[PDB]
Amino acid sequence: SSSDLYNWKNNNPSFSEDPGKLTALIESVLTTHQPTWDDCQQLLGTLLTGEEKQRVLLEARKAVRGNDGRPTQLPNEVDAAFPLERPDWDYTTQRGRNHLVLYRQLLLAGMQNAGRSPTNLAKVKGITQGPNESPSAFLERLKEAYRRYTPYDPEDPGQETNVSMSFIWQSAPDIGRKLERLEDLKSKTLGDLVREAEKIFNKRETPEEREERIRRETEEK
Amino acid sequence: SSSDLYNWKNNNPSFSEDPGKLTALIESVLTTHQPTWDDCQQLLGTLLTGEEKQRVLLEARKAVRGNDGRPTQLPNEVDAAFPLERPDWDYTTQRGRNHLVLYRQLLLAGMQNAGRSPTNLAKVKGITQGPNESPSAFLERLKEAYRRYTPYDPEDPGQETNVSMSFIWQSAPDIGRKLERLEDLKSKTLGDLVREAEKIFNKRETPEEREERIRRETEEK
Amino acid sequence: SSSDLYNWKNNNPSFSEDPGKLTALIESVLTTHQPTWDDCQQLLGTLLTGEEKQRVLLEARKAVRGNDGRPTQLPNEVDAAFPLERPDWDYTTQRGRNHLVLYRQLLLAGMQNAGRSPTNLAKVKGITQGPNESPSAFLERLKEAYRRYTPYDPEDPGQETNVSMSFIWQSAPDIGRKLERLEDLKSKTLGDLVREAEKIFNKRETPEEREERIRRETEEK
Amino acid sequence: SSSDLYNWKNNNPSFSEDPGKLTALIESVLTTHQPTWDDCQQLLGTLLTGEEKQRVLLEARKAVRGNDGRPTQLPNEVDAAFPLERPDWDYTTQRGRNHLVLYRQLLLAGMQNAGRSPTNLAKVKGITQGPNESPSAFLERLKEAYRRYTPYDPEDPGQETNVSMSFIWQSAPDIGRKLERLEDLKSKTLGDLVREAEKIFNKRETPEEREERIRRETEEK
Repeated sequence: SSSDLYNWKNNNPSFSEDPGKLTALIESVLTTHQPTWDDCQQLLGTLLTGEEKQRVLLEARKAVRGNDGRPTQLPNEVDAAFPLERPDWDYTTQRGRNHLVLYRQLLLAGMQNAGRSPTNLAKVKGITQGPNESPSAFLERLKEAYRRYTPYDPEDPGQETNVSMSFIWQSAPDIGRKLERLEDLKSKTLGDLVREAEKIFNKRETPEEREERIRRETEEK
Repeated sequence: SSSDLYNWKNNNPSFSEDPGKLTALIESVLTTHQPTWDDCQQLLGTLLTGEEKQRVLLEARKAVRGNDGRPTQLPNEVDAAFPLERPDWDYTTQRGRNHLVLYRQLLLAGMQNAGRSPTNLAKVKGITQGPNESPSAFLERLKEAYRRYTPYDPEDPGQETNVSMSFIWQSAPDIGRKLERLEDLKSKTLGDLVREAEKIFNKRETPEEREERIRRETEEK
Repeated sequence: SSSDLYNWKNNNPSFSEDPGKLTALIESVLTTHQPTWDDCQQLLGTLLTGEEKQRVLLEARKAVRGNDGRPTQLPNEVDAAFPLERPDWDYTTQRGRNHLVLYRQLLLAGMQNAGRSPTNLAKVKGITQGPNESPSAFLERLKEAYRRYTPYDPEDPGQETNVSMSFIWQSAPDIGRKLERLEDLKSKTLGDLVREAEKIFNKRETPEEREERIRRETEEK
Repeated sequence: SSSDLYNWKNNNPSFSEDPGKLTALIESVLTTHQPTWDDCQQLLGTLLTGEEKQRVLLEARKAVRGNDGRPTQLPNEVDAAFPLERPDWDYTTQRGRNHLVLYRQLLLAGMQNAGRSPTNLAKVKGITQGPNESPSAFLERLKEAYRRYTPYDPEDPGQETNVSMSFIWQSAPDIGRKLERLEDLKSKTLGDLVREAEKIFNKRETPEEREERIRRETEEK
């Protein structure tokens, strides 16, 4: 029904604004509505701009795997899995159904990867600890940026040193300089670094603490 | 009607954003619409992402109880209560109806527990008293975090020392240091601690009080 | 129509968030739609959570009155007025209609009282005059909290000393200390107290007034 | 057989003395003997005193859940699940059998909760470290009291600060005073606290150590 298509469009941000929204909606519809190849063209054509759809389609074709489970750029294999022109898939046949299943899976992959927005290498670098922001709150914002703007899971054990380095570099300057000077820095987990940053953050100075220090200095000399 | 399903989706945050919203909507629908097992698959499939649904389904299976009222991980019992594949339940039979009742109850449990978001042990620690925030207002925010992000009821008598310790640790530093030094601290109720914190909060200094203190010091010397 | 029920739900906050919203909607519907007992179960079941509905139902049963106009906890009387299980009320009979009228009235009472949220004894105490807030503006916020979070009408003559005491206690500290010291304090109306607080609020000091005082002090010595 | 009933009674402590004993025996019998409602009355009537049985029965009725999986105090629902008077349950019917299953489950719940003995808030506070008792041995006794006399599992992550506070408060006075003074106390796990207490416990003084200190003081002056 065109009312469904337009409602989906109108109740969500554009793909470019926030890819997660439409991707999740389309992932759901791909299941509940079991769209054919033509139906998928209407979905994409209605919910995405020309430039977004193109990104998604190339990303979907890049997600095709050969029978050895590895990527393939062989035209015939790519075309057979994710055709750009109407295929002869017959939904009354197991053959047709299997192609439809795969097509939908690849379409989803395409959207997920096109959303990735080319490892937002700048959005992650732009997460800097605020002057009042606790180290744990800053770390959560930094992890959120990794999730949204990179393909790397900040909770993976293999990403720990990577997240740790961003955490040290992008902490407030006093904190970052002290974390950098920690003894056996290589041995510090992300949790260790947060605890060390908290010691600096919590055992610092405050306007009341500055008034107390000024009073103690005036009592001294 | 697909219009109902999509309306429910579009008028609520995602499950991940705020699990309470969709959980309450689904709890209601489970009653008013008396869904079958297939209907429940459409509900879940339409309102949740693939990753959310999975969490919910495993949480629902973890909520199954044996005839002795205790948890069970026995495949046959788990499968019989909360099947992952279409069951042969016939709604025209008391047997079918009872399974449907239980299934819906477990589905709800699954959502409630999946929402729990693994005892947000960080969200509770992140509630810190603001510099202008009264102790009672801070305590209410702290209790709200316990409710939303842990399975513990902050109003339970058995949670009092737990909430008390968070209250002391996460109060503004001047207040927390004084609460920690209270005589017979073990004997203080949560209400006592709030009253003691209020004494510090209210009998402190203000910019007008600082101007008065500076005037009194200038009158002194 | 399920569209009406779901529209009512989706266009309002939850009962817990703001009880007034749904209570007013349901009060209206109880009149325009003249619901039967089953209809009321759908209303409640759809618009309230399990925990909210329970609160409302117990509150409704607590609102039942005997023939002497007084509360009654006599099971038969409570059950007859507000049955928890489907009653045999026949809307084609004056008997059935009268029970329906009473049921709807009690349902409304239940919601009104369940909303009361147990005399939010903390929300009223949490209304504190802001540093720039006029005494009359503060008093209006304090009265709003009485209305929303207690069963007491702050405009009732019998509540005047009660509101007066909250007004004095929760005024800005300089104001509250002076109001407390007023001669013949017992004789002061709420209006008197507001006028006395205004004298303190308006005849105080300002940054321009502080600059003028500093200039006068520098001219003095 | 009355011999079984009296043997069970005579080979166990009373419910009041140690609820776990009879509860475990009855849980077993409820399974192996598949008792009817009347059989359960004989079990309870024979193994419990009048006052114990009453506690158990009210606790069992308090454990009844509605179809939404939540507690219910609706007379008809409570009565239907756990009747105080002989029900018409026919064990030759699936309907009768299901009620029997539920009844037995609720009976067990009732006993488990009646045993709880109202969160023995005093038994837990009464666990104090002995003068020769190691911190780990004391902690195990403290956890045992939580298990026996509260509904809280001392091994739950959400109970850690609660157990930690009891551990600090009820440690031997020298130990408790030092644990209270630990830097970053909020950051200490239960395991950390035990290790810190062990440092105090093991690096203290002994009668031989006192003789050595007296000899060193006599050598000094």
